[PDB]
Amino acid sequence: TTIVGVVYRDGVVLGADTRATEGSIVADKRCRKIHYMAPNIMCCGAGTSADTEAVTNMVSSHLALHRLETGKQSRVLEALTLLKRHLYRYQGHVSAALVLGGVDVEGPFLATIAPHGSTDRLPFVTMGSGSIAAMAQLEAAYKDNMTCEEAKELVASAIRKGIFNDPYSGTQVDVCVITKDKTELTIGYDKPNERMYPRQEVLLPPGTTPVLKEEIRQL
Amino acid sequence: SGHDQSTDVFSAEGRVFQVEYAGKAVDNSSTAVAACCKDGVVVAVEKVHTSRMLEKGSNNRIHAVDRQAGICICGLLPDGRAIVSRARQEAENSRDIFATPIRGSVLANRVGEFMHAYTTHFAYRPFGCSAIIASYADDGPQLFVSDPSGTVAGYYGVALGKAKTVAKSELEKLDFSSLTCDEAVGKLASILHEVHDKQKDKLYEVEVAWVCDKSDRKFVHVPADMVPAE
Amino acid sequence: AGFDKYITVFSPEGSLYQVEYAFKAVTYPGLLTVAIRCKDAVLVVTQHLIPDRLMRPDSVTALYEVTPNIGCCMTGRAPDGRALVQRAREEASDYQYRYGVEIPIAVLAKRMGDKAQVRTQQAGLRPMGVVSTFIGMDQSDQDGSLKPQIYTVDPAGWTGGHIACAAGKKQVEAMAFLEKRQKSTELDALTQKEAAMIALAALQSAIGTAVKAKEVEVGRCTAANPAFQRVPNSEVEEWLTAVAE
Amino acid sequence: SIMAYSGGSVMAMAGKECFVIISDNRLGEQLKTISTEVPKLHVVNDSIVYGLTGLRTDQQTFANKVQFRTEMYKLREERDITGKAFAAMITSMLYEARFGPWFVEPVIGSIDKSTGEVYLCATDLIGAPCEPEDYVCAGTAAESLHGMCEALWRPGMSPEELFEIAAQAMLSACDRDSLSGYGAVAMIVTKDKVTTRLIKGRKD
Amino acid sequence: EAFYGLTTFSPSGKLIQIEYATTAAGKGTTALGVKATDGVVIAAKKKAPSTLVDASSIQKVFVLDEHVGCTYSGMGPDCRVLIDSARKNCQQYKLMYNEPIPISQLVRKISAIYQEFTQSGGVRPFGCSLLVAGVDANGYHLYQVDPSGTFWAWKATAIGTGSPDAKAFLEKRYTVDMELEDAVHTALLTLKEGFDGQMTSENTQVGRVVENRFEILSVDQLRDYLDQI
Amino acid sequence: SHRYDSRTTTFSPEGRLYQVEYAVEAIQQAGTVIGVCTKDGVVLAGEKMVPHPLFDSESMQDKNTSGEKMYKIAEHIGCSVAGVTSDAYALLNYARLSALRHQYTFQEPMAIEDLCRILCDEKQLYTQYGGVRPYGVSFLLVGWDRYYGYQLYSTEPSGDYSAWSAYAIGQNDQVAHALLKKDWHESMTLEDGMLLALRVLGKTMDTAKIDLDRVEVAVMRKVPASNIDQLLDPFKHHPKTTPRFQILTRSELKPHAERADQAREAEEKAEA
Amino acid sequence: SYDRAITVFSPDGHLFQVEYAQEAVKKGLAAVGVLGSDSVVIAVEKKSAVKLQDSRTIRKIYKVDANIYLAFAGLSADARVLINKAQLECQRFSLNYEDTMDVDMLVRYVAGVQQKSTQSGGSRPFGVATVIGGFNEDGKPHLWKTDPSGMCSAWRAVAIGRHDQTVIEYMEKSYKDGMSRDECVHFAIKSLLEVVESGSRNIELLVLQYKEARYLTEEELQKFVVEVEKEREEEAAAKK
Amino acid sequence: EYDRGVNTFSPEGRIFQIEYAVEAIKLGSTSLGIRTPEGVVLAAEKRVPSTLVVPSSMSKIMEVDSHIAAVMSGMVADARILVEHARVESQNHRFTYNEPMSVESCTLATCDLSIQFGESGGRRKLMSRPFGVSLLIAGVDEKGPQLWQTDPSGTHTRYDAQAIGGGAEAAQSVFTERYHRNMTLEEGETLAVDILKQVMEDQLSPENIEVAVVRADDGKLHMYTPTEIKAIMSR
Repeated sequence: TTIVGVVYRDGVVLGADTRATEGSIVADKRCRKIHYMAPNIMCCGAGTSADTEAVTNMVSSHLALHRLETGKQSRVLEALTLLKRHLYRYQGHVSAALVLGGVDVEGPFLATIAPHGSTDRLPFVTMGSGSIAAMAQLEAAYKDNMTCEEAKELVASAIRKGIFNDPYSGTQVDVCVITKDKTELTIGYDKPNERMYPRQEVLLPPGTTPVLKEEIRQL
Repeated sequence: SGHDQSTDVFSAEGRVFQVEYAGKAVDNSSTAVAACCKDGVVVAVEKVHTSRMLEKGSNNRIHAVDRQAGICICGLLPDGRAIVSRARQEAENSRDIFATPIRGSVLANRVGEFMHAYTTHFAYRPFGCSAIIASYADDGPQLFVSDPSGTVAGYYGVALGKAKTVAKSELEKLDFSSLTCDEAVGKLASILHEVHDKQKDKLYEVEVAWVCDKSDRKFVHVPADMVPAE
Repeated sequence: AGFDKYITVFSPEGSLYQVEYAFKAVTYPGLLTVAIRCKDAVLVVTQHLIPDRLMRPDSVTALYEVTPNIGCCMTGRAPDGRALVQRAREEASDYQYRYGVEIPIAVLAKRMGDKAQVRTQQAGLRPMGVVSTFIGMDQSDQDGSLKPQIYTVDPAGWTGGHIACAAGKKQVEAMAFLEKRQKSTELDALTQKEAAMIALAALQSAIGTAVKAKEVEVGRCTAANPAFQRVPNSEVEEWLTAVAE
Repeated sequence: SIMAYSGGSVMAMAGKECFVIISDNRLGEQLKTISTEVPKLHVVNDSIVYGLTGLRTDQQTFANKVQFRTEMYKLREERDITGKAFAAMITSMLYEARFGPWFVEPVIGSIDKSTGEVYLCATDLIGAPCEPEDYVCAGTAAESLHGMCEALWRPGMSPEELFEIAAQAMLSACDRDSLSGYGAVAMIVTKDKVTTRLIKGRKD
Repeated sequence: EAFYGLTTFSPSGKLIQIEYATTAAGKGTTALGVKATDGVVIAAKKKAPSTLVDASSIQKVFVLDEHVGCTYSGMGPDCRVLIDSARKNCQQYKLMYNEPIPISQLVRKISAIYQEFTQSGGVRPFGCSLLVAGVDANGYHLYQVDPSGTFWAWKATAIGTGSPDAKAFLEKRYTVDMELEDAVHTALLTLKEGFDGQMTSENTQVGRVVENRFEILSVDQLRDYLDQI
Repeated sequence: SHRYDSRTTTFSPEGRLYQVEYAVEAIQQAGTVIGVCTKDGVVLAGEKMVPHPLFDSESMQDKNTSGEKMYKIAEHIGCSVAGVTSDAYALLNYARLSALRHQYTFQEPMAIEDLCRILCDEKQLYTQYGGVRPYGVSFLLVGWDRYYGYQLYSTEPSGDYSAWSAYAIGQNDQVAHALLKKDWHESMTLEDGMLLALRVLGKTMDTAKIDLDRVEVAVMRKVPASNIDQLLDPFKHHPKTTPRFQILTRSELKPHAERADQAREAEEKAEA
Repeated sequence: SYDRAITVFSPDGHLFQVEYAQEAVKKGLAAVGVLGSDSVVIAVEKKSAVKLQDSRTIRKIYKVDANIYLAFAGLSADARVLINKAQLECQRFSLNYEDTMDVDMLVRYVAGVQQKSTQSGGSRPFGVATVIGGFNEDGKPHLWKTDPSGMCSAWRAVAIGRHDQTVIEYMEKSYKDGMSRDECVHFAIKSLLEVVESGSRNIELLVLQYKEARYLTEEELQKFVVEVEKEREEEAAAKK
Repeated sequence: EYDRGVNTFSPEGRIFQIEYAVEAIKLGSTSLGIRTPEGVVLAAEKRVPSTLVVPSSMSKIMEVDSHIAAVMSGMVADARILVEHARVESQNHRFTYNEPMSVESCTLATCDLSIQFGESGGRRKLMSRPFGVSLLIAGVDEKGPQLWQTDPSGTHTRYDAQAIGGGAEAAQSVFTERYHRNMTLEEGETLAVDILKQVMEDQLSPENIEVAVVRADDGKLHMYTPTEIKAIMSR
């Protein structure tokens, strides 16, 4: 898993890979790691997919309950506080490193939660296994007040560094852009590893696998 | 009817009868008086002995709550003991959790809050005692009063007990801006003897305490040879 | 079928008599408060009369600060209000501790109304005989500015926003004066001095005594300084002399 | 370890308007076949079918809990529990006991009756859901099944052809595994009908 | 802590406390709701106590989630409890089943609290009758719960003071093949017929659920229909 | 406070529990429902309220579990309720949970007499503890089990239950009693049982030419077993036929209604 | 939870709740159990055969243990909730001591429950009086009787239910010590029928021998009811 | 009637419930106890409800330990639970301190339960009413033969000759005389059986009553069988 987040001129840009490996074997090739938290708060997650989905869904329902109560849009500091409280209450057994990013009346906001509960608010953050190979790119190319196109090029490039140089990441680039009004989530922003050496479709004319006894049930 | 049997029943005119009945029991207790003298506080209470074999020092109503704060309970003595123990639990926490002496007004607020949690529930009865809290923290001398209703109020000079009106008419004519504790321990003590009737109770005695700079800002009982004889 | 009015039960015509008598406890102590909001600020004026002249004139109050940003006045049974504030304050800390932002004003009003509705349901508890008014300024969205807010919660829990509320003794005459004054001008366009003049004129119309400076305490929240704070007598005298004309 | 105690392997493949879920038959104790005639499949209604895998006692406990919950759902809500709701339900069930974990690894396949959309899912033992578009597989023969399927499967297979690939993959994958085998049982379910077929495997 | 029951059977077999509660739940403002093959319409009446009430903040049409609405008629403070528990039960369902909760289960869940308070210890029954409405996989729905706990699947109903005449009017102007805008018009029309003055965009509050969602009408959208009836 | 305690659970001077008697008198005003236990099925026929012109039906998929009067407790247990409506749902959910937990533990369908006891102990429990009103509701459970075939029990709002061959509860139930004990024989098929039901139902609410908007029928019989997938548990003997509780629509009662009124006019022409 | 004191003393020292339960017992169906030489029998009133009860049989003498049977009189639901407690206790005992529960220990436990009811908060007393018969593991037939007051006592021929004193004081002067197996079945009917209507279909009898308890069928009961009615009518012709 | 609670005080100071529970004692069977230098004797009338009861099941005299007997009166439904309590406490005192409990300690352990009545549960479950029974414990420990009495009050009192139950008024009359301090056990037998003869509506039969004796030198409880009571009546 490799998740990056970049604060640009107005809003934030989050990116992630798609490969999910279940113990040294690629289980799914197009898993989605950019969850939803609010109309203006997205949350990438790295580590154990179980906890990353569980805590995100928990606080995502809590925020919805809350904004139905108050009536205002939800603040990213509330989501960050809920997440960090829950994570610290379990002493890191809930192993989900999260990148939480949204837009408020206070401008963009992009923070990162370690699995132990500690938070940092930075201009750009990266988490996951290929977090060292992706950060290497952001340090080399992040200038202040980038336009949306530049932030998306930068996030795609920072992901393609973890895609190619890390074994536990790759096969695609998920890039979501959050602004004050909208939030557009493009799934296949870049697919470098293209579908080479086409399949041969081995042909087995139905019946070659012997069957002993069959009960068909019409409905 | 039955609208005056429990503390959780508003009368037809929005009065909680049980608390008025409680305050009626304080209106019939021994006299107390107190003065906040801009450099210290002086509380003085009347002790009505029902027996002439009682050792001096029995049924003392003035209890120390912290180093600097004290409570004089005019009214039912056992209930005053509960309030004194609660104030002691509140003052030891601020000295334990917050490493600081409890400010007088905060102590009065907490004592009132505790006195009021007994006039909301159907299973309790309101305290039959009014407290006089005399404190001298780093915010100056403070004199507060709490009624069985749970309402606190800060005074310059306060009077309680059966003889409360005529004993209050004495405190109007003191100055309270130039009044010093060293003379207030005489003034208030004489006020109680003037207001005290002696063809009802043959045995009575005045007990006075104070906290000012002379006592190192500590709530202690007056030196014995500082109260006028009568 | 005999009592119907000593606990929390419905009486034949469909009323909760304990919540109908708790409205007579607020109007009992003879106090009266008026809260108003201009374009940029919220003001709350209350009678603060100590007829006794041995009592510290700065000990008993009505204005409390629930949060650094939200204040309140408590009309009615004096101790009740105090207790209520504590509850509110508690709910702030929890909220402040659990979500990481300072508690909004509408959320505080809704929760303090709900807490009031719980007592009107169980038989044991006695309903709080106090009409609470929380004043503050909240973050307005899509522009970031601060908008003034006045919220009222009754013994029943009938929370509601306001443009100008009056509570306590002779509150109907005060509301009538405010309504008549509103039919001409636009309250959400007035400035702080005019608004305070209207509040003081309403209060002097409801009691008819031409109050002096030491009988009223005024608390204010301003877009400039967002904190709740009470204004000195040297400022209230300037509004009294101006109403005098 | 503990997940390879009872052996077993399940694998689901999606066709066009259909899907086939197939399981082995072996039940043993870490080397020694206890019985050779236990399938892994459970049908909840005419459009869902799931198969568990892991420890056998936890397979049975979890199947009882899932059946309890499904019958409870059909009573409270007067309708057949759909696929996605079923998968999310068992995901929550699995994550509840997160530090007392169940040792199952379920494999759900489902189809929309009128819509025609197929839906596969295969959670981890701690609840991580993983829904691909082609096929899922779990058990002792996971890697071998992955290898056979990623080579044999192609997008738009029809039922009578999808059954062929499913059978061949399961057989060739259980042949290279010591904790699976003894024939197989397959269920090919479409929008209109559900078919069960026992597949002759090595008696090895 | 008053663990005994307040409501008890009477010689005639009537939970007469529940009758008092159902009378108390019919004295509030008048609300109503109608159905149509395209959606449901709820319309309440924000009776302002005074011109100093900030009609923007008082609300009688509560969103329960992206697909369910509500409105009451009775004690507002009581209805807040049911709304607060209903939203929680609507979120707990999406948490465990990942699916918008169907209306029927929602009403069964909140009609289970009415009954739990009419049979608990030391509590009095609720005094508010809801009007739930919304969408699910099998169409549009409009239910109407009661203080006794019962619920009914109406097609066009009205609660509060002035209900026996509002429902009488609704009997006549309803049609089995009504489109959606017809429903908005008839709701506003039967509210006007019972309105004490003339309704403005800030004296009423309607919510119309359309094809996936509830979406309380704004002030301008609500106005666009008010000055067209 | 303790002075307003109604004291629901106390013995009156004549050993009678007032609250339970009041619950019984409350059920008497509810809707009459009758149930006849034949040899190849058991029928529950009740009357639901007059249909207002604006009532709607929840468009429920697979409408065989809950009608307006009759409900399903498990695959093989249906029930009918009389009394306070919204109170019956709590006990109905409890009974569903009970008849599902026994199947979770023993993996066998719970027999009617076990469940009928397990939800009457609950109804009694409130009559002895808690000091709150009792559940003022009465049941009619019908179902099938391998122990006694088609059963039919009846419940009181006091915890006692009794097995009946043909019973009736609600308005005018003393009438339906004298009418059902009048005509009921062991050798009565299912379709003749249903004829006995509607016939005595119309007589209890006094309707000639029985109506189809004010009546609800639910039959409990055995249909041939359906989802026998023997290839998925080769050592599990599935019975050849399973019981199925089924609630009757308008399309299938009208044939049984036109024969009920026809039997009415038959036994009416011969009154002179 | 709700634990207000319900059974409290009256200004005369009478537990009104217990007297009121013992009143609800008198309005029930009788039950006569007599003790023989080598078998104990119990007869129950079996309210009626209303031509509407299921043709399937349901018994009114409940098997509390493999050798201990019970017959109640009073409110039916509390009777069932007490029988269930007794059946749970027998099986817990024959799990903590491997030895079958004697009759007397079961009577003591049931009377303990009965009495604990009249001294607990928020609970009214059970309105049941029961007759408990059985054999120990060495023969020795025992017959006991409990009251809503909780006072258990061993008898030799007991009756409960309505018209209690009438049946007891009648069949106390006609009980011969050491009856035979067919004497008891005749002495149980002849005493019970002094209160029941002549209808022979409202009697349900049980005989209980060492390691064998069988219910007497309809024609078996008829053979004896005719003998009983003849003896009674002969006693009447002797009265006059 | 429930107007006044379970803990209200009468204007004369005695709690209502305990004043009523003491009145319920005079409705029960009478009982005796005579302490003597040779031993202690407990006599009681079973007062069977009918001639059919196997009387050995309604023994009014329960053994609490091999040297401690207890006779009761009033409602015998409760007294059984007091006796089980005394038995458990005595067996504990033998298990922990390895010696026979002292009679006064058994009486203390009995009153310690008999006081625990009230209505508000909260932390601990209480009895909703006092026990309507007045025990009478007798025993032999190193302090010689001892007879203690217990009321529903929770008030234990050591005696020399006491009577409880209905006919205790005239029993105290028979007590004030006919009783010196140093009688013989046979004299106690004669006196107790005479008292029973005097204050009972039934006719004194060897199966009618029950007598238990605890002798000092033997130090064991010795319940009498009907024939031994016949031997006493024949004197």
